[PDB]
Amino acid sequence: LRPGRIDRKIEFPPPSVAARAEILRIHSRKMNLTRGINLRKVAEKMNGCSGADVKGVCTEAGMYALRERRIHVTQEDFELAVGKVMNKNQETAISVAKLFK
Amino acid sequence: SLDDQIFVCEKSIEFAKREKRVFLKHSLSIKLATLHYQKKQYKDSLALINDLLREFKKLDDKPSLVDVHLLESKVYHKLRNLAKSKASLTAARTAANSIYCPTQTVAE
Amino acid sequence: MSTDVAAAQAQSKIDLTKKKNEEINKKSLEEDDEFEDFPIDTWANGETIKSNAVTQTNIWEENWDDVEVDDDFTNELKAELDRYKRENQ
Amino acid sequence: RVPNYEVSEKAFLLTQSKVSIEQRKEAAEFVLAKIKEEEMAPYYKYLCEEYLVNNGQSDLEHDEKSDSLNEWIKFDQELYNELCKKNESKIKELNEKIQKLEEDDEGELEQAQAWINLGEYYAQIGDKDNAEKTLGKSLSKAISTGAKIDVMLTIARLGFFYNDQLYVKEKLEAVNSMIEKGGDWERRNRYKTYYGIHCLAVRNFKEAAKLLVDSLATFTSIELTSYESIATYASVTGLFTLERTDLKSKVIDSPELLSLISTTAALQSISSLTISLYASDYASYFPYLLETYANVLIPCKYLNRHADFFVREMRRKVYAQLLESYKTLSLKSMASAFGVSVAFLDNDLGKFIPNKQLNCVIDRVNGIVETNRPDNKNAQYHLLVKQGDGLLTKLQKYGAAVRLT
Repeated sequence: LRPGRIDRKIEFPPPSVAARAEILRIHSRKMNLTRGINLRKVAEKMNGCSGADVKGVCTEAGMYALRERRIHVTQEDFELAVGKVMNKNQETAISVAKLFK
Repeated sequence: SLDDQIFVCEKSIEFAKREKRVFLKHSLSIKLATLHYQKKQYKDSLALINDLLREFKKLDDKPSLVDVHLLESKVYHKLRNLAKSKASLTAARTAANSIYCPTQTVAE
Repeated sequence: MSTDVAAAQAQSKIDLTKKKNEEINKKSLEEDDEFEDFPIDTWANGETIKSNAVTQTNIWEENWDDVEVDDDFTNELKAELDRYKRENQ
Repeated sequence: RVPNYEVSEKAFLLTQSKVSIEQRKEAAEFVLAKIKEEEMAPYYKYLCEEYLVNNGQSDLEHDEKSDSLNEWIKFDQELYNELCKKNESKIKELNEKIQKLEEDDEGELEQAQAWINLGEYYAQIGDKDNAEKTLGKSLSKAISTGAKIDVMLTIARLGFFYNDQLYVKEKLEAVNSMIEKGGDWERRNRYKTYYGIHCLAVRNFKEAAKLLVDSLATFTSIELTSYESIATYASVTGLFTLERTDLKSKVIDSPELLSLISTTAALQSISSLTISLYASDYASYFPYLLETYANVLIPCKYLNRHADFFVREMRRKVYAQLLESYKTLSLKSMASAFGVSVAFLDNDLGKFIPNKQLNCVIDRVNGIVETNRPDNKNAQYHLLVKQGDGLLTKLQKYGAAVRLT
């Protein structure tokens, strides 16, 4: 329990936009590199509370590319992919953004 | 005559930027592409659809720009590839996540 | 190319100092090497390289379409002669 | 860079006398204009030399013969005067650029970039020699990893230009070592397109069809050749190698080939031929084949070499389908169906049957074409013993050889 009772209390921050972009950076190589360098798009649009949410974009993006039968990831594949991951969050944020007091 | 109907869109569209708004000018673009689809020249039709697809991807929320994606499907259909027709059906579907887009569009 | 797989017989038998006396000895009864003799005699062997596209050295694998005469002139002929014949059938 | 594939194709037509002079004299007029413009005078020397005898006689570097009917391949002395002048203007700029950027900070990267430009200028004028050297210095010092692969593929590009198989090969070997280190999907696509052409010139078409049909679907034209040449070149090599079932999947029901429609005469020619083979029509196949050869195989440099093989195999393939499906034919019906005669058919068949392709006999006496293709155990046993007999010999040589030493 108590601070320093087992030594070293280290809080891990939720990642910044610059951090989200770097987490994204590495998965892009592993995937097929985007056409038009639209890496900054994803990072601006939302920032997560987890390195997991970032990762969630990569996988989501490859559902759409797969279907289109185009390997290479694109801005359009990205726009669909950030919209899918942000859906989960917008819906719980409209109920305190609207119809509140 | 196909020729004259096409000509009336050409006069209007030039006029659509120095007496009128952009909104009209991109509508008449679909109209041109629609009648070239009737004339049976596909190079022309596709080429207009690409100009709309790209520039007004930024300005996509319009019921008018759903129709772009549909027409694109109708052109890839007649080119006999149903991979990119399907793909551009799927694009139309995203831009009409809404069922509150004009009814004619929905029927199409 | 020599019997079977040539590359297997190349790999199998190489020069040694033991094998040198023997190679020569063999070669001499047969008499001379008969690859440096020949061009003195004939005044060059003219191997085509201007008349084939897989040469006489063999770039990869050879066409056996150089034994036949270009059969496109023949099929082109064959077709026309039938059209006149076909017409008047 | 870019004008190399254009010049080469156009230059090839001239040499060939199976194509009509109307196409050749057009081709020369376009390309002579490009030759002064881009300074392609070193390549222009290479061209008249390489033949030699049958074109490339009307020059100022050869004594004129009646053999060449182009005089649009004939030099100017004006051409040489500009050549040198331009060579100096550009080359001199680039040198100053190396000497400037030895001082300024981070010369590993900058000096290397001017050596990348030296190759561009050398690619432009069609001298591969001095280009080899300058791109070698670019590779050696520090640049991006993917840029090293682009540098190699440029060297290899010049090797297709001159058309040496042995030089392109080696250049493509270093690319395919460096291919997964960079991981680049971008220069992996590029690799299939370049390596497509090399396999096309090889007699092996199986690897040519695997690369060239795949490269349809995601095709790169950034410092590459036209889609028009590749869609045609891809169809040819697919027609041979693929069987009817996969022919349907990968050629005819290919969405990419569909979308390109009929817009090049070449494209129209090979498209016709596959459909008519597929749908089992024979009347129209015989004149289609002739047109495919005239308009497609010949103008192409690389299929000039496989021109004869195409005709033989194509007849062999359409026969195979017919012979399988029938026990007996008449000489009458078979001939009439393809659209030739009884006298002509008898010759076509005397080529392929003594080579044992079709496995069939023709009763001259009766008037029938009898079929006797073995599909039984006997056919199968023969295949098997050919594999074991190459084994028994190879054991005998390896076994004995070790026994002595």
